[PDB]
Amino acid sequence: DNKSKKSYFQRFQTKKRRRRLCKTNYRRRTKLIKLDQKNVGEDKSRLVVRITNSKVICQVVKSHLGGDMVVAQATSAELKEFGLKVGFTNYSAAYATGLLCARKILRMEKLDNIYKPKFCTDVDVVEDIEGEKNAYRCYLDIGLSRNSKGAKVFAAMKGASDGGIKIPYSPKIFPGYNKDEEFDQQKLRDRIFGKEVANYMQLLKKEDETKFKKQFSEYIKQNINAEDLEKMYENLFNSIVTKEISKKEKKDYSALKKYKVMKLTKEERDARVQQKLVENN
Amino acid sequence: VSSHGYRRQTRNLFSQAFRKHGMPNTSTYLTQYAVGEYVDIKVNPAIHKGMPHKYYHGRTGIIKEVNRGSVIVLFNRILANKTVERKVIVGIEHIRKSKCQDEYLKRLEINKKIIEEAEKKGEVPVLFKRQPKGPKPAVEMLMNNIIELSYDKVES
Amino acid sequence: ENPMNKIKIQKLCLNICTGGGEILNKASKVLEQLTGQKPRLSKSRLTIRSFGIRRNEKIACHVTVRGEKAMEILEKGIKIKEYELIDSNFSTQGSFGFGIKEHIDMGIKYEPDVGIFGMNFYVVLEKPGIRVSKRKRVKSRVGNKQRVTKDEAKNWFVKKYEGIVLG
RNA sequence: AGUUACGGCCAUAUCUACUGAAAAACACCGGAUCCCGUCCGAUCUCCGAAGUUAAGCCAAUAAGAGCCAUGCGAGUAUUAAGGUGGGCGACUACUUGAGAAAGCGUGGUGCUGUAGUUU
RNA sequence: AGAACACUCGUGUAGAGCAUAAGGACUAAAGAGUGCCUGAGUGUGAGCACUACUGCUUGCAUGAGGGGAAACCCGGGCCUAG
Repeated sequence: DNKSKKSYFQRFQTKKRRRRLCKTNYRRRTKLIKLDQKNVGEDKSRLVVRITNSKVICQVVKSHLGGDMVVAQATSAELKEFGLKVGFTNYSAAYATGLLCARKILRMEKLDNIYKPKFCTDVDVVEDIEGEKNAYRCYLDIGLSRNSKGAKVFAAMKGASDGGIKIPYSPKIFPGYNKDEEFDQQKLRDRIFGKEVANYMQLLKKEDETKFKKQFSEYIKQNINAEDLEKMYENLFNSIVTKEISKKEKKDYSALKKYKVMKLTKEERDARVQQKLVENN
Repeated sequence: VSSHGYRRQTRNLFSQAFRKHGMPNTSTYLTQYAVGEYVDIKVNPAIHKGMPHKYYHGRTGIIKEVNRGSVIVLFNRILANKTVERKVIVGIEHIRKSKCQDEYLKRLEINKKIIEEAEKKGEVPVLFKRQPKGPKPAVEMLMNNIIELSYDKVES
Repeated sequence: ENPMNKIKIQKLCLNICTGGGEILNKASKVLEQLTGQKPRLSKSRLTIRSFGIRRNEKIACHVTVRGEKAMEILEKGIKIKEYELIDSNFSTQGSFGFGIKEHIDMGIKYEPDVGIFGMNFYVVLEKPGIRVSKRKRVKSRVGNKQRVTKDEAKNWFVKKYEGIVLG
């Protein structure tokens, strides 16, 4: 019925572009970014965490009039520099990426030597050291992803905290929480260092060795075993904190402009129509 | 007879324009305000807190005080044949920065150069005033290419 | 042949309608046996005196099955209908439906206090990629290449079960 | 030069048919042991790479519908000031000024900011 | 099983709803469901409607306050009467 009459089209109002594309929630964005008129010089940084089929992305972003500015970035695909061979979208790889992201920031601001790392041994928020500069402050932006206990977005967030950035959070969201009992932190540590997957690998070899090969082929190719994971992850964390990856080079891929298609001229378009009439008669 | 509620007679006012319904854009929230700026009121019907009374719609005033999400603006009004100042509270969603000072500020930037040189070299500024458009200018014309005009159109 | 681009079952829908009291409990126990699920009771949209229905009163129960279990039930039912269907039973959308009058033909033992009920079967066919229209982020309408058409649904039925589609 | 993450102005960006696409991505895709959620691992959450460019996203095409601009309509319709102008009225001519819309013709069919990646 | 019973697939700028006049407002909601709470807190200022009464907007301080991962919001009823 609706689309049968011209007036439908003439009266229609389009949503904003990133809404048509289902990428942004405007009601959430406005609450997150809106300016406080009395706190002049406050310049809130969002920590943006997004998870793709391939990789984990952390970005630190400041919202300015005209467009958001990226302060710093880190990606799970870069951990290949420190010898990560497998599971680039794993719970551990989320945590590692948040850790990396934090360090890069505190180095630029030169806070790095004041606020030291701390590998997952409590659930308190980061606290300003007396007689020194204040901690760098951020708030979490989870986008369109759901909040639930043990979601991978919160792993990256704990990574950043352990790395030295101040984020307010409640422990309600982590594995090892209990409704009316103290926090069981060994369960949390367990997941960070990969116990959850070791326990699955061990099970399948008893159940079905065919299915095992199908499920874990990539691991087999690296000769990794369930026993090796803790050493792997301890090394990975230390190396992130210790080393720094080489700078990126700039290159003109300008010549790939050969591949871009170009629209027809008016002169062509007209002749084409003319020919179409003559082909029909 | 008519009534006297707070939103009397606002059927035309306080309605959205064609194909412009919905909440405000980000630019509204990221604009910073300061005391002494001139600001201009235009109510957004979708926001129900911090609305001013409809007399003030489309009027321009001066910022007196700045709070978390609202502003206090000074206005003048005639009541009982006397002038009265009024202090109006408005939320930041219903205001836009006024353009009314634009030309004057440009002129001040030019004056600010001259007024310094006027101490060094002259004694008093030339001050660069505006002047209204004068008489029609003189013209020298080549006088080829004449066009004749006539009441040829009979207009039945 | 080109992988992807091959038909599958995505859903089988089963429903029993029995307006009244303990009948719905008696019914629900049947669905709970035919499939390893607990079915969802559904309520009357309007109030209709003649049919004996108040509004917001429960009137029917249904269950939706997917995966391997769907294949067993469909084979079990098309036998009861003797592999015979009419050109009326297929849609413009690539789906088809039929009915059964007697639940005991699906094999379960009688138990004279439980009773005899009929059942509706409805089947929905698909090709990969349909997720593009159901996921939260970047939701979009599918291409005409990846729909299932009326002819294809008939061809699949004939091929898979050797049934006869009457004009 | 494209893409991708986060954006700005919110159809020159919409809607309907068709067609293309080096690389790296983006996806569809393969499972449910756990955390989490369903009448239903469809959606949501977690653990994965055997396949595939068919789809989406991106780009082209159409005397396409719709949107945006401009010319014309047109000094036309309406209107401020004025006179011992006219008319039984209804209303209307003139003098000094301000000045449209619909239709219809012609052209367009997103532009840009910060970072990452790919000859 | 009928004009009108339950279940599905595709389209769907609101053609629906929003207790109670009329107008305005609202679309990953302010509508329909589901979870938790009693902020329908406590002191004390400044203002808007021709402003006394009344109604609403907004400042600072506090609670062994609430909801939410958090940014945020809440001292009655989406706004204009009771």
